Amino acid sequence: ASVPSWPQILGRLTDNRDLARGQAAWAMDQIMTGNARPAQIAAFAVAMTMKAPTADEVGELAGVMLSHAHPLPADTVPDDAVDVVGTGGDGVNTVNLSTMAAIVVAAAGVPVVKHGNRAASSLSGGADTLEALGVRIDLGPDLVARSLAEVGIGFCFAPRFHPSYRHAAAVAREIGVPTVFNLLGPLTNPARPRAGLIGCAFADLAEVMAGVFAARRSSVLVVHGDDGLDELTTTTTSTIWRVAAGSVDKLTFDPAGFGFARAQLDQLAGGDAQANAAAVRAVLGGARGPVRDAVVLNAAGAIVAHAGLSSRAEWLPAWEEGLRRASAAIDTGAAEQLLARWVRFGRQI
Amino acid sequence: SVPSWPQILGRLTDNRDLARGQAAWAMDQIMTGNARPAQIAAFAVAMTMKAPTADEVGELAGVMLSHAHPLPADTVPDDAVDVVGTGGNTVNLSTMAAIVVAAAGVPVVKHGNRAASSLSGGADTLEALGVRIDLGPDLVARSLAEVGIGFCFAPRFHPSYRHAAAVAREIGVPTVFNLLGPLTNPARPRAGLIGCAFADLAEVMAGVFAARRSSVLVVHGDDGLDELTTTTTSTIWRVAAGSVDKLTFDPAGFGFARAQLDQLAGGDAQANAAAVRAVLGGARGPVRDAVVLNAAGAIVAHAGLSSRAEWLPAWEEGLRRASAAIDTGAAEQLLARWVRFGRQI
Repeated sequence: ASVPSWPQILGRLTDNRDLARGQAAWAMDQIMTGNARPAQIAAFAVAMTMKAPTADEVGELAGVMLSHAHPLPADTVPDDAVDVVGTGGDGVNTVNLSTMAAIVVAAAGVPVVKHGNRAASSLSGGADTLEALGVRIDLGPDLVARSLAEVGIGFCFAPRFHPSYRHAAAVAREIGVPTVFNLLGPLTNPARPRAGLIGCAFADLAEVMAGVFAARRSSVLVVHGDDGLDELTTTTTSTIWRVAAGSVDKLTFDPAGFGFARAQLDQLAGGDAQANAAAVRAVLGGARGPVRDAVVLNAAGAIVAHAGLSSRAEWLPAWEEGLRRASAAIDTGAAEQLLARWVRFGRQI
Repeated sequence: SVPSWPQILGRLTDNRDLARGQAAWAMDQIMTGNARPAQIAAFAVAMTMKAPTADEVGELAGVMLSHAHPLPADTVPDDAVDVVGTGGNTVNLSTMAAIVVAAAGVPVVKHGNRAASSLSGGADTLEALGVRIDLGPDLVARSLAEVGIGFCFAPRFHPSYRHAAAVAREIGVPTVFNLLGPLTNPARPRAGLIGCAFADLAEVMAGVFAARRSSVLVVHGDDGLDELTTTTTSTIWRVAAGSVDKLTFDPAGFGFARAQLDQLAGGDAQANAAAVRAVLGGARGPVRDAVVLNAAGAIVAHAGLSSRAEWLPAWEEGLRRASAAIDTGAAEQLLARWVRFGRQI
């Protein structure tokens, strides 16, 4: 078990056994060093999924991946930097909402460092919508570092930071269905921010994700809409896994308690890049309604997660602080301004 | 029934049985070169981990057989048998038992490949005995008429499965594809002794056979051999009249002494050939026992085609015929005729 091989690992997996410590790691390190055949890649990716990954296993996959990633330059990522992202819906996305909450959070003064890919890739999306807004998404360590210090936000394009993952990515594309690899995006942010709002379509995988962040002592809300959204929803309650101090705390959450009127799922989903970018422009310019509401809400969440790093402040007041700051970042036009600053940045860069 | 790979792989990774026809579509894509290696691999693995149904594996085998080169019309006797394991190898045992069964006058048509393939092995041992393994449909048919035995070389009869085969080799562990060898014999014999190393899947295998109205014994040694063992009991799934009957078989019931697993499994293709020669030549020992035993079973499966159909007396007949086929020199001589046949074609 501690002297690993592909047949040993896949066989343990096809036998529906949890992997021994280090096996997932060695599996990933092979795939990352060019020493795995496409069939071994696919077979590992698929079996890992069906067996039901563990926090340990996923943790090992994400760690190995980070060990090969390009870092950001030393001391350029603030210690309180946050991520805002969903691992993607069934065939759906909410990158409209997560893009808008990313921007709202940054404008409120919290450093946001994102990580993603263009659509229909196992590393999370978001790249295309940002490109449709005019954001230069493909920047090296140094300029992402500069973007984050100059604008208050940066985006780590996965192709650029995880080149050694190309083989896994191409295989993820051909399999053309979500695997355990689809979990990796929020756990493989190269800037390694210690906090975030992390949205997930699947409750079981969400709790495995909560577990991975807990081992890292991150302050994160892993959020699943009980309507299935990979975000805090306003159509109904959400489940939150509150990661903090190295433990997970599963909560039911309801935005009505904060004055959010109920909405209908299909008002929220989002669409392709151009569609998302029009709604970003619309909402950041003051368009009221349920999309805005969900953005303010998920931006609050990220802000609460931020609160959890250097504080053990109360749940309810941290949320009230979250909603006010997020609301004000939109209504003052600071979020709209931040996007135009973000767009100018790429063109001066 | 308007299928696609994301639809099939998503349903599989959801732990769901496929809808009727999806496995066939997936296999048919795999066989006509239209599947990506990653898709082949994912299908094969997902299918395994979900637990394949008899319908599913039936559809896979059905599709393979619809793409295969057939033997010429009227060249495979109605009662021809297969003698084969899915592989663990007992190629030593299946080979000898094959030759024994043929010598006793039951027509044998085998199907295999060289070592480690997902479609069964066995062709290395035969090459080593001087048997010509790479014969087209017409010469296999004639071997079967003249010699009493034929061997269908997988590459030769399932050329479109080369994409699946290679992916099988690459992922390097058993999957549902490891069942297909015994179910895709191009000569389509209706009876046989079918060894399966994986106890879970043996039953699924039996189901496929039954759906096709075969008379087979799917056998799994309770020590893990994909033949009837003599080290302990075996599980037999007895296929007949379209139904499956699960029994435990004990060789002690027929006076077979207990062996030890090291004494029984095979080895090198040269090593297997040497043992083939010793056993057909009269060597007594655990290997001979296991051979007699596996031929008997094939002859029992044969009996079972035409519904005389009584278990014990079928087995004492089977056992007499096997032992006599070795003891009279008929098995030794049959192989020599097989070797001579290839030399003169």
